[PDB]
Amino acid sequence: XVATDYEEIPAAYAX
Amino acid sequence: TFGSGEADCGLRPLFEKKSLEDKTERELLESYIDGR
Amino acid sequence: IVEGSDAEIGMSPWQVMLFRKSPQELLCGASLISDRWVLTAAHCLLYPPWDKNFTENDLLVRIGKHSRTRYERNIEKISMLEKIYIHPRYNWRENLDRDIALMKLKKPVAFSDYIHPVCLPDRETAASLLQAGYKGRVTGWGNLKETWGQPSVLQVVNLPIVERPVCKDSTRIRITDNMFCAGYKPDEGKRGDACEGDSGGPFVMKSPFNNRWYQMGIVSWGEGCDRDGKYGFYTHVFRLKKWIQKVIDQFGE
Ligand SMILES: *[C@@H]1O[C@H](CO)[C@@H](O)[C@H](O)C1NC(C)=O
Repeated sequence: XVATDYEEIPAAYAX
Repeated sequence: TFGSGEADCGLRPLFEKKSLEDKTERELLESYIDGR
Repeated sequence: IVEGSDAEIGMSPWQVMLFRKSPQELLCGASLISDRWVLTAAHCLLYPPWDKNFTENDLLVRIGKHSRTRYERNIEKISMLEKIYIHPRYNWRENLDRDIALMKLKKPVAFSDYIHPVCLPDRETAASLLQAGYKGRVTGWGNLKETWGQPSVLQVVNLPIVERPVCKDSTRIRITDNMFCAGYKPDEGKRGDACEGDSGGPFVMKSPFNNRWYQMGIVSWGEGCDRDGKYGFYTHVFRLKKWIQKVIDQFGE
């Protein structure tokens, strides 16, 4: 903690 | 697993294992009042 | 990482990416310490003040990465979590003392040129390397600036350990023995720090006696990023080694 677009993954990985 | 890691722990396949150094490791070494 | 550089390929093969299922997002850094165990900061998973409480099923682990947003086909390995363990005395109520957690993978991961575990320190290693002025190395995909942006590949920065008193004198938060601080002093004219996104990643050192890499710290907190007179704080792995040992010994390995 500081006190002040991802390529899709393959359908399996989830579950 | 349990401390001191694994038999092979902490030795990188692309550097230690082939005797290559990464671009900044020496900075570290030199800081320990001069590495191995 | 603020004021760091692009890592080289295979430079931190124990670097892990904690990844949010949905929305799909980068949650925090982490480290691979065996074929089935990952180490991170408790606060990456639990922080009631912000309503943060993740579960096994909520996350994914990505290992062997380099690129921040791409899915590295044939290079990266993705695993699912079997169980999460937070230290019983982790203190999120006040100072984040004991910010550490272990995650058991669903199935062991295989090692490769890009995936390899780091070692955990022994008392002697700790004693010999954890001294003010010695440098250690931080890695991660976190932000590049306090307000900026986000990097393309893994970033790296080398930082020196700081004398406890200076650490204490830089903040109002109360410091414990389970923590240490690191960064350059204002005079020093050399910068660098961890930032948002870096949390839970590894602070490592290389042993000059046996050539191995040891993880001495976990990125824990800071007040802003890279400010002058300020320092990053890290969980002191060795002082928590027993809890690690215990958990691994009792729930497999
Ligand atoms: C996180 O969420 C859990 C179950 O999935 C709990 O049982 C637990 O008490 C928790 N954290 C609390 C809110 O601090």
